[PDB]
Amino acid sequence: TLRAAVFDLDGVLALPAVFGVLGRTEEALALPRGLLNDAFQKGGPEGATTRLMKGEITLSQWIPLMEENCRKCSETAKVCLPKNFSIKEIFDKAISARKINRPMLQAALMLRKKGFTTAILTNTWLDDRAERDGLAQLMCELKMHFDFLIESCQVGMVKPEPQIYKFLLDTLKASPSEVVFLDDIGANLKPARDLGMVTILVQDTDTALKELEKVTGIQLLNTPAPLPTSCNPSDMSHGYVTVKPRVRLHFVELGSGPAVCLCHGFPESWYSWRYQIPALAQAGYRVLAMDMKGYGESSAPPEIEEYCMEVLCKEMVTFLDKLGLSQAVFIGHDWGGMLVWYMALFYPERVRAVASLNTPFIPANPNMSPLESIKANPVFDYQLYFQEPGVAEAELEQNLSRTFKSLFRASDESVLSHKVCEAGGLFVNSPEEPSLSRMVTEEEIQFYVQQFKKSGFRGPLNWYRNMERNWKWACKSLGRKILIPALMVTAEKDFVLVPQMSQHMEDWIPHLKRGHIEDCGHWTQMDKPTEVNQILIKWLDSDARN
Ligand SMILES: CC1(C)[C@@H](O[C@H]2O[C@H](CO)[C@@H](O)[C@H](O)[C@@H]2O)CC[C@]2(C)[C@H]3C(=O)C=C4[C@H]5C[C@@](C)(CNC(=O)NCC6CCOCC6)CC[C@]5(C)CC[C@@]4(C)[C@]3(C)CC[C@@H]12
Ligand SMILES: [Mg+2]
Repeated sequence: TLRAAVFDLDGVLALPAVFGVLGRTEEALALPRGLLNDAFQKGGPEGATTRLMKGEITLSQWIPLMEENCRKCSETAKVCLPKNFSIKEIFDKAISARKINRPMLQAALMLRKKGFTTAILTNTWLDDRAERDGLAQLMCELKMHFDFLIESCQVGMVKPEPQIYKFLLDTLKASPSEVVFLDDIGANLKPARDLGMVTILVQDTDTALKELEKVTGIQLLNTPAPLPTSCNPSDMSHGYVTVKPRVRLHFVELGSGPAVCLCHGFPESWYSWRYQIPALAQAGYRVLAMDMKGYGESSAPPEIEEYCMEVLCKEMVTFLDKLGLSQAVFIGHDWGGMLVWYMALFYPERVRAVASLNTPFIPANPNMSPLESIKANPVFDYQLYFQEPGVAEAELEQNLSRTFKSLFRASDESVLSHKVCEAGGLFVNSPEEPSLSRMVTEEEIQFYVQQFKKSGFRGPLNWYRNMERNWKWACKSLGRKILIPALMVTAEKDFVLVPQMSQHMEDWIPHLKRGHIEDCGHWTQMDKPTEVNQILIKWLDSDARN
């Protein structure tokens, strides 16, 4: 019968209960028990805290009014107050001490995944403190995981007045019988019970989740760790920068702080960072996920020379210039990783830090040319198959769904065959209708299909068709070293970019930091998104934030 779940903020989704600081303060100050509690609610409906919770006055207006109530309550009890006694100090400490109750949030997220309409209903205030930013970030991180956020000070009503419960029901578009409400204050549950809604008194989280488990018939406690938050493309800010007369770069932007530019590889998208973008922004960074030249909404000129590393790096610099960014952290994967290494070698002043996933830094060989080596090692036969313009394009564009369902697979799910050139292509003995890998949903696959409908594989494959050009350019840097903060991350089950091709990188990057991910294939971002986020946020906070 249940179809919606409503969660209180203080003491339910956030701990410790800021309301509970009043008790701990009395004890720590040797004050009469409940003295600070009575000052908080002195007056009831006609009181200052109700005017605060209703939006009639701001928090900074209310602070001097609570102090007066504290002095009038200490008078009737015949007790003096301390000297440094400061309501602002106490509430500042309490608000910043309050953190998200992760197991409770997980239960709500899980209920939303199974089709529940979730919402937050809380008695809160208009925060105009000098430190209001702290609570703003907390509410932002919580907001995105719920369908509705009902704040008392924004609707002019407070719990337990039954009008706010009637307001929640009209917002939910549900009857009381199909709604469960959780709160840490029993008074706030009676009106709800009176309307007939399922109610849960939240004292300890595990017991409440056990009750919620029973009424919903859905496992919420001890459930597996969920994947990090992903992106909905239509919920993102989309940015467009013309770096050149007929070349425009498209990117997705999220968060504030130092700029972090994410560069995907072949044949991918900004969407390949869907599991990193929210996490990195949440960690205190301004994330710019890019559609690399030739991909998605970025321009895809047909000329091969438009995709040599020198031109791509130049354009990334112009991208920073047009955006007003003097520096950015560059994080790349696969071909994007190759791009960021040479960004650090040719434009160090514009690179705050550089990190690569899977892609090692191998200095060019001034003797042998890349075309000689790709033939001297038949393992790179597919790169020879990619050379002839139009050939690989036809195979990859023939059935886009089949293409990405065949490529985006874990290391235990390989469905592709062998030498590619003299076989006929990449999909010669390959399923025409491959099964769905466990790393991706059918919807995520269809997003890639729709992106690559715009320009096809000409631009992306052109990245492979400047071997000699890039080699001559790279040889100009053979005397340099990378001395800015750098991070290399290797994946064990990556068979195209094996972790041993990175073993000599310290020769050219002495202070290079490393990270390793076990049981991880080539598509690192979606294979092990949780581990990637930890390795990157740890390195950013230690080497990029300064
Ligand atoms: C021969 C094997 C099987 C492999 O051989 C090992 O395979 C097993 C390992 O356990 C053992 O059984 C075996 O004995 C041996 O050890 C070597 C790699 C391999 C030959 C492999 C490859 O190289 C590339 C790709 C893929 C490459 C990507 C993901 C694009 N990314 C890159 O271009 N990145 C390198 C550049 C980035 C940085 O800038 C410069 C370099 C696009 C899709 C696809 C073409 C899709 C097809 C594959 C998976 C491809 C052709 C499939 C075939 C396979
Ligand atoms: Mg509460």
